[PDB]
Amino acid sequence: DQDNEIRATDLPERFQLRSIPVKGAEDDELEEEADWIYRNAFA
Amino acid sequence: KEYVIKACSRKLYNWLRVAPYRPDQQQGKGIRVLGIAFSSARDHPVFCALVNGEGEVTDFLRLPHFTEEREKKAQDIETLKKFLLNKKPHVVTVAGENRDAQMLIEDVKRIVHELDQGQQLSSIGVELVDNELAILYMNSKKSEAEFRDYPPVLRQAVSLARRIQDPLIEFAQVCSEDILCLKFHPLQEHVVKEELLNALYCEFINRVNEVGVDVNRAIAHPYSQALIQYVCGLGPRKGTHLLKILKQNNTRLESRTQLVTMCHMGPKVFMNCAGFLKIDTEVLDGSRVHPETYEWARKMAVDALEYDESAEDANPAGALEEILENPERLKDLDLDAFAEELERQGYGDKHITLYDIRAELSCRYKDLRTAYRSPNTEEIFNMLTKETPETFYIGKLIICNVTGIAHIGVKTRLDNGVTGFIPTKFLSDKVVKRPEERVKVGMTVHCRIMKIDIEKFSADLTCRTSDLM
RNA sequence: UAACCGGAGAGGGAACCCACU
Repeated sequence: DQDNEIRATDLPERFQLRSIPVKGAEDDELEEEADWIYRNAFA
Repeated sequence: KEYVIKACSRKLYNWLRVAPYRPDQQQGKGIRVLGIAFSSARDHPVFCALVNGEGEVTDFLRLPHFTEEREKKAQDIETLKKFLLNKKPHVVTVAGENRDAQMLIEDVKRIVHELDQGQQLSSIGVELVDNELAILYMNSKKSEAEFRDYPPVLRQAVSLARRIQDPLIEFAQVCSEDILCLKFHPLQEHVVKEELLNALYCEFINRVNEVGVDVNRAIAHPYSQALIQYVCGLGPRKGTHLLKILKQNNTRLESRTQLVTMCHMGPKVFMNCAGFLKIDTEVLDGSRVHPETYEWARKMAVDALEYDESAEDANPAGALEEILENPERLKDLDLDAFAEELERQGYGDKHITLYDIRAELSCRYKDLRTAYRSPNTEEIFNMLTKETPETFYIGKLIICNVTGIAHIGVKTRLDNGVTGFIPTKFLSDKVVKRPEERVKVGMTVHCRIMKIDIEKFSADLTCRTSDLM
């Protein structure tokens, strides 16, 4: 039913459950997300 | 919430630094662990469970005789002589309830050591083991499906034997839920524990990817099954599907690509788990060497002996097995030229990754678990008493029930079960008439603490009313 | 540096005869 997408995909199960709402991070978002994680990973 | 999860995760990482017992800290593989599980040690049935080093229960016995009886001091010694003569252990894992349980453990040690009752011809030390996870792993549903005839004392002895075998397999045999039944901080209930459960799962995945998992035990032993639920890329459904595949077609693993040759697992998912699946048998399939580094690890092993290759995957056996025996030559390999060849074939800066490839060629399937840590008194006290000395504080009033006089002193216990010795300075004697006016023998009396020496069976208890304020 | 015990409202009726104040 709902386990076929977990077991029959070419994506990891932990990787599926690590970006479940929106999957993947593109190339143009990569540097902006790196700078955002650099600003936000420092507190 | 962040610092509470950090304080909980520090205790989790401490508890996720597993250190089960091994033979001499290395006939047969493993140690024949005889776990003892007491119920009251007061003329109550105390159980023993001999589980071998392969991870399976082998024998069991009872012990309803103890030294209840007030004067027959060799009946427990005679019963332990007749039981240890009917058992072939290699390590004795004793639990603990009170300090009388420590005296019973000392009597068991006097029976084992003073008669060579550790192998029937040679003394083998009895190890003190805390019992907090085995008391909550004998009530689990997994321990209710290994046997349905015996009480929870035999399951507690079996849980102590399995914990002495491996604590990560116990953590890999409790659902995660069941991790939230072990408390490491007294403020983890007020905060949300969904991210705490995901951090516990992150630490379990970290431990499982550092140590590694064997697949030839997940199709034979049920205790060593359900280990793919914490592997990289293999979740609960993928681990259960892998176990169903390996138990439905009777599939065994002779290499790492057996789920790619038979179409059991995804290609990218298999490349994610190309350094987290290990088999007992190619030769670099029970290690972290991926299939894109097979002919580089084998090239560095051929270069580690100056042996000409026979189209090496297994054919140049002198360069491949003699390097698994001992490090043959590491001065014939140069990681600068290796990284330069990796920057023209392979296409990637692998210069310190080849140090890990060399470590896998030397001793593959290395375990990052720490060494076994023996109980050092505060670890013993916190284990058998379940109370730490940081909880008590100078300034608090505690009820103590006096039991015996030592010669003039006040020997009593607490409600938590800690033996406290109040000296004559508070009782108001040195050798003079004695402290009945201060406290009543047998009864319990509240007193203000002024010292914390619970490890050495000492407690400062002011019996004067002027010192309580 | 100790010490074993434990469970409680039962339960019927109809018919006839004898006797008491």
